[PDB]
Amino acid sequence: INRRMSIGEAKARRAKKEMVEANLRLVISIAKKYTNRGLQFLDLIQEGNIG
DNA sequence: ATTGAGGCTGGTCATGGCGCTCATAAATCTGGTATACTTACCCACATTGGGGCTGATTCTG
Repeated sequence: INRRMSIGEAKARRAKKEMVEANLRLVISIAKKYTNRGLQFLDLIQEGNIG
């Protein structure tokens, strides 16, 4: 049971990582429009990645 | 140098606005979820150090 659920968790983590790497572009595109509101572009894109 | 009274040393009785403590409560402060589709920003000097030559002593075919 332990290693089966470990394999399942690893598969889920891989799929989620793939989704995040695919949608990084959308994150950047959304974060483009808040670059002049007292926050850095890198901070904005990191918050977008978290979201 | 005594004994007859005033001024002044001991404690009575609460008294009274102040401060710490309890409790109520609406305003203030935090966390949370939204499903038509949106995918790569915007000057002049002096000195030391790194990298590319430049021979110049060692070895070679």
